Amino acid sequence: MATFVELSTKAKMPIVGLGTWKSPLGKVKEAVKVAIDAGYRHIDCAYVYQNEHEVGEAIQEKIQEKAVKREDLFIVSKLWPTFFERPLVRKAFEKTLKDLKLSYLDVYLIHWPQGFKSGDDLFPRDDKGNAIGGKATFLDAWEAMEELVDEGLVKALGVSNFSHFQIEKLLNKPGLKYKPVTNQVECHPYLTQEKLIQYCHSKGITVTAYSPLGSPDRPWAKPEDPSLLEDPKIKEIAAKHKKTAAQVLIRFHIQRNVIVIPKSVTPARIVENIQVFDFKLSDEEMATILSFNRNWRACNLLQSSHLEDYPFNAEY
Ligand SMILES: NC(=O)c1ccc[n+]([C@@H]2O[C@H](COP(=O)([O-])OP(=O)(O)OC[C@H]3O[C@@H](n4cnc5c(N)ncnc54)[C@H](OP(=O)(O)O)[C@@H]3O)[C@@H](O)[C@H]2O)c1
Ligand SMILES: O=C(O)COc1cc(Cl)ccc1C(=O)NCc1c(Br)cc(Br)cc1Br
Repeated sequence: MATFVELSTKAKMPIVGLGTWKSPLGKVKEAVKVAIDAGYRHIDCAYVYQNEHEVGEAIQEKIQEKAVKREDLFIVSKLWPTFFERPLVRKAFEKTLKDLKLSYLDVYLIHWPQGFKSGDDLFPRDDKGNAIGGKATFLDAWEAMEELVDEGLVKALGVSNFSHFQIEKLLNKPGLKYKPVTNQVECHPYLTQEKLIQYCHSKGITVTAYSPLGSPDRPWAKPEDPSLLEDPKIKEIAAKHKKTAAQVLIRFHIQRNVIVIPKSVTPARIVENIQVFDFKLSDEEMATILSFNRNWRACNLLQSSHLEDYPFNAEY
């Protein structure tokens, strides 16, 4: 259905994927089912979403009934930063893999570069809500994750919310076995990530755009916050193609060869979001969209700036 972006490992990563963050239990199973029916093959998951067990349900159902084969699915999950200590990496992964009911993952990502206090309290924080650091680093984590690849439990590794400084630190680590195949970051016309995408691509690293629609149901949304889907200039380009603004926002990444993972649990929208291979944004339209950059982050759950490898301070 979707076209593909070739990874450094020669694996083919479907350029549109289904997001699952905040997809509720009792909706996410049906969401995944609808998505596979609509041609989605790439599903973006995480330990921290606490819904992997229902995603696994849906995947197994579709495989059994022959709607799809495992080899054609592309499943991604993520290691949460309270599990950067070596033995916890394995255990967190195992729970993810067991929840998803799979024999391997296509990509396993470091979810966030900063280590938090180790353990099963996922959001350790002080009274004021600032995150509590842990000693284990993302390099400690990467070491344990490389084993998973050695064992064939994960086909490739990647990173998420890394600046070019953290990737350089990864790439320059002596004794590295495996390199990251993607860096999953917020990306949309208000945060176009030009310098980061350029850097990543120069190093044979793809980019995966999260929150492409500006994540409109984030509860921390203040009414003065910019709304991509309601943006007049975005809607103007959509109208020109008789498409929706969401479709334009998704197609934007495709034309930059950037993988994109819109989240939805609404069947019509899930279908809508992958109907993006029958129109093309013009060079001028792409240029206009690129000019919307505000360096605005929707997903800045911060209060971790005080810890060492904070990614959002750097220029890119
Ligand atoms: N690695 C990371 O740190 C990180 C951070 C954030 C997100 N992510 C990943 O990226 C995915 C996508 O980002 P996101 O979930 O933050 O937000 P998003 O995909 O930008 O937007 C999701 C919201 O948009 C709505 N929506 C979806 N399609 C729509 C359409 N065609 N028209 C109007 N509204 C539509 C959804 O509503 P309904 O669901 O009610 O249909 C939902 O409220 C996540 O699910 C997650 O897998 C990763
Ligand atoms: O990754 C996501 O989909 C959204 O983020 C989260 C979702 C859950 Cl259910 C729990 C935690 C997070 C989260 O904070 N993830 C990463 C993160 C981001 Br995005 C931004 C900042 Br600032 C810090 C962190 Br940690």
